Amino acid sequence: KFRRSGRLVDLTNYLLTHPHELIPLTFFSERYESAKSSISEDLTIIKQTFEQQGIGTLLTVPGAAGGVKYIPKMKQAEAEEFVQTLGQSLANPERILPGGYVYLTDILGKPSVLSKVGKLFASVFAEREIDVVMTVATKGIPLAYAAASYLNVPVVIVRKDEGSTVSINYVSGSSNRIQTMSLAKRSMKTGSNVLIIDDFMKAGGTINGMINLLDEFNANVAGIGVLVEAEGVDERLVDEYMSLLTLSTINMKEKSIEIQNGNFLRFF
Amino acid sequence: KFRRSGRLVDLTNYLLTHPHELIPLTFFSERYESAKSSISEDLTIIKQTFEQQGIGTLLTVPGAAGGVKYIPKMKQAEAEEFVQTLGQSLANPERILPGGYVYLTDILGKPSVLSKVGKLFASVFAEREIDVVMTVATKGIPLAYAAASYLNVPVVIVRKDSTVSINYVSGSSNRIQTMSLAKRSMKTGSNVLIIDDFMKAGGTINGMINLLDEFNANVAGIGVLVEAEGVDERLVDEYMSLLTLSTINMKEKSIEIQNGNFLRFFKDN
Ligand SMILES: O=P(O)(O)OC[C@H]1C[C@H](OP(=O)(O)OP(=O)(O)O)[C@@H](O)[C@H]1O
Ligand SMILES: O=P(O)(O)OC[C@H]1C[C@H](OP(=O)(O)OP(=O)(O)O)[C@@H](O)[C@H]1O
Repeated sequence: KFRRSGRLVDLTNYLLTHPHELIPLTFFSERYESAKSSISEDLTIIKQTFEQQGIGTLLTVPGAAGGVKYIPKMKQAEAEEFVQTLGQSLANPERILPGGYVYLTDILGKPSVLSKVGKLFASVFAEREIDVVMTVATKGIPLAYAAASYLNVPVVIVRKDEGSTVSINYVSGSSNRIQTMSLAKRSMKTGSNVLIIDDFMKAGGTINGMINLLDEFNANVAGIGVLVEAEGVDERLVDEYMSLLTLSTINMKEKSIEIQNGNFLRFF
Repeated sequence: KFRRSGRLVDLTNYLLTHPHELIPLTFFSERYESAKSSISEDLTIIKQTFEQQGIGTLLTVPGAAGGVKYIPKMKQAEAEEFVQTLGQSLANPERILPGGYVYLTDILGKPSVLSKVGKLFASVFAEREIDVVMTVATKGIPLAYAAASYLNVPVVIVRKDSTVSINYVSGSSNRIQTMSLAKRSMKTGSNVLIIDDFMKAGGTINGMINLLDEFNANVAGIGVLVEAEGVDERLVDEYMSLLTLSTINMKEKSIEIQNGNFLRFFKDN
């Protein structure tokens, strides 16, 4: 039958494991063998706690098609504190790599770090219509998956090497050599709304390549998120995008590195 | 502060997002401004609900400096059901391609699937000592992360391109490849859960195991989503598989999928 206590625990779990899914009140009412109106009072308690604790919000549709949807959201204050902490650990001279690159590998491997970044991306882009999260192998993948797990959409990975395939030449900052990115035609429907995620935007050719690839699929750019941007990305290369951090100054020989907030506050 | 109701909700959230961490009772007492004995009653309700709903195990560690640890677990019944359903999705004729053969890419990218497989892997290897999850680029990276997030460990991604390199041969290829890992990317002595999406002939996983030897690392376990039939002498190291793939077109427009060996990992010797 479920006591009120067990009901709150189970509902909390159920909502948290089914983010961005509209769940009919009748599903819970049958699950708990309780009246829908009692479920709604339970949802009011979870909503309040979710909001007070910075977990997210519950959106409800009343009436005959009645249902509830859990939206992961991050409060501005948590976002700023988290990005600040991340930037401070990035501001380490030992992470400087040749070519104005920054060592992110340890950071991109940690579960706690990834889930906060994923959540921040899902929070900012929560209201966009997004069908799919896309990135290019290899380093962006963890970020793209983390974001996708909160938005509850597929992650699509563009390859650097099946079935029929769409291909796009592009240049990345790591070599003036022309590279090719490709995605199988079945990997994505025409007209998909696509969130592009990546770890580091240096000169913007990679994200621009992904934008050109979507153009071939007749898919739409719903949004763009990167963990770190270098200063001075050509605006023609990349449209609107959100960055968490800015690599504002780097110098291998001086072994000097400076990092600032990205533009993420514009999105709050 | 918190009414008790909000406390049950927040606590549930906190445990779920902090799997495989010992959380001292004092942490919760201070967080909710409530007595430890009141928190213990809440945790008893969560523990009982977590078990009945197949969410996992809430472990109590007794003592003045004790607390609780939430362990994600999946019941055998759900694992069996999940693997059957997944196997049936895999058998869809529309996944047959000329050449390579079976399109698995959407499955490897779907969060509902990834969350389930990750939890299954985490539940089976829950009691092993695991410092890190390891995989090779590219398609199975999300899977590695899903498993790692329930186990609460970092993921290390081996690259196909000081750095440690070893040669090996791939089942979906006909040439010697190289896999590599920076020494600064993984600690020596680590206990390692290797995760792989599709094991053909076993060269990749054996490459990984060889790599681990250069770091004096231990193979704590191996999980693969799908294995091809015909691992004769297989590979030196036991692994768990969910599904087995064979005859990729007989009669016409058909694919043969069977359950893997995962059930061995749910029973006692
Ligand atoms: O000048 P740009 O086009 O901005 O190039 C920046 C690179 C860096 C990043 O590394 P990954 O490709 O994620 O990782 P790896 O190259 O190691 O696979 C990739 O996504 C490109 O965006
Ligand atoms: O077991 P083997 O005999 O080595 O052959 C199977 C290979 C193929 C597969 O490559 P992926 O990394 O999944 O392919 P991609 O790089 O396209 O993701 C990987 O899982 C290896 O197990």
